[PDB]
Amino acid sequence: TTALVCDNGSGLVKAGFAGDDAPRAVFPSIVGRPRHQDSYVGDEAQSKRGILTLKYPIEHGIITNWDDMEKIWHHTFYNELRVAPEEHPTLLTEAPLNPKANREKMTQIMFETFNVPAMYVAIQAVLSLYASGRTTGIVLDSGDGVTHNVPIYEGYALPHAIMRLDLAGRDLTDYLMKILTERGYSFVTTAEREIVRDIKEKLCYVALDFENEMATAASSSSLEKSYELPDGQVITIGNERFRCPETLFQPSFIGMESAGIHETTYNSIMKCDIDIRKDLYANNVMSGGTTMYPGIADRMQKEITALAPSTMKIKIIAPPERKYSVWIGGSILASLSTFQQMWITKQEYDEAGPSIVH
Ligand SMILES: CCN(C=O)/C=C/[C@@H](C)[C@@H](OC)[C@@H](C)[C@@H](CC[C@H](C)[C@H](C[C@H](OC(=O)CCCN)C(C)C)OC)OC(=O)[C@H]1CCCO1
Ligand SMILES: Nc1ncnc2c1ncn2[C@@H]1O[C@H](COP(=O)(O)OP(=O)(O)OP(=O)(O)O)[C@@H](O)[C@H]1O
Ligand SMILES: C/C1=C/C(=O)O[C@@H]2C[C@@H](CC[C@H](C)/C=C\CC1)O[C@@](O)([C@@H]1CSC(=O)N1)C2
Ligand SMILES: [Ca+2]
Repeated sequence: TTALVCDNGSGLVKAGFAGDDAPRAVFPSIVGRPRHQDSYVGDEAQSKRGILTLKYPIEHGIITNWDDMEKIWHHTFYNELRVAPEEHPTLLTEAPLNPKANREKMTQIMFETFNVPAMYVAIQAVLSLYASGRTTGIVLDSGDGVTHNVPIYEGYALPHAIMRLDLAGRDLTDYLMKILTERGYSFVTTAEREIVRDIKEKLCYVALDFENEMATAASSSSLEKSYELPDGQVITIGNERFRCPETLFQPSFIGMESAGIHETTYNSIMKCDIDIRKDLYANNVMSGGTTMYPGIADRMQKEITALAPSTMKIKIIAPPERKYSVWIGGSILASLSTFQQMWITKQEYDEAGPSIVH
């Protein structure tokens, strides 16, 4: 009777059991194959990253390689959670604006390949909102491969008001790699990309005011931090710390014509019924690894406040567990009494087929 919750991200799989407070398994969403003259999945491929070429079956939150996605799900059930999938209801997650045909293929594979007894697919951002104890709010979900603004009213996303930025954590890593390369370091390989990811996570932050932070870094060493590389060389960064994530608010830093995440948040709220905007402004929930930066919630507060009506009460909620918010929300929902009627059963699939999932 124990359901499974699998939150499949562009970069990381978060998997576990409904009712747990954290995912049992968190591993890279990769399939690795030998570079030269048979497959490795997840942590397997990370170990052998040196000798493998890596594929990510999910791009910008959307499954694009179904052969390798099947390998991921098989690995999730059999090697990480160590379950027989035919014995467990399985809650899967999907990105906002996931194409309807993709949801159908997810459904077909769960029932026909893994013979699950029941399953469901929920939108990631909605689950994050639930995990914060809300059914109304606007979620900023930013992961490794995509960022979305998702306004939600009384339990349900408002699809017409969703906004999408094809920029998230991996882009920020790649930008810092570029900055550090121009300063004379060599960050090229897959393992080297991972070093820069770690630098980013450990030392980058979002400035409250970019211009004043730049002025400070130009006139003082007070913002410098150092990082010891694996070969023992020490790197010092100052304004690189906040120029990297500034890209979220200024996508032009990496050549992108898109609006920044503050403008997409505002534009999302402005797409919603005027009568519910007060509730959205007061319930901005941040979700995903790329919202983890120190300063990001305060900066969002400042930027939304500048855009919004004078008298508007604005609140940014940044849960400490938000690297895993989506998963936690799925764990709560899949263990909820009210949800047990909502599972798609094998018996319903066999009669209606994949279309059943809408
Ligand atoms: C998923 C498909 N969907 C859209 O895509 C819509 C699915 C509808 C059919 C409902 O699914 C039955 C949704 C809307 C569910 C979500 C409820 C979430 C999980 C959470 C439940 C509380 O848990 C916390 O608050 C955790 C706090 C952690 N600190 C309860 C346990 C105390 O409430 C936010 O709503 C409800 O059941 C009622 C109940 C209270 C308001 O609505
Ligand atoms: N403390 C941190 N500061 C900044 N970034 C972080 C931190 N921790 C994790 N990240 C970043 O978050 C990303 C992974 O987050 P998450 O698991 O939410 O994404 P995902 O679900 O795999 O991707 P997506 O939601 O885009 O499909 C990575 O880019 C990682 O570098
Ligand atoms: C620790 C960890 C973080 C992460 O988010 O990992 C995911 C998954 C990973 C896959 C290859 C990597 C070598 C394997 C495991 C790292 C998993 O790619 C990422 O690191 C990529 C590359 S750099 C970056 O910022 N995103 C993100
Ligand atoms: Ca995600």
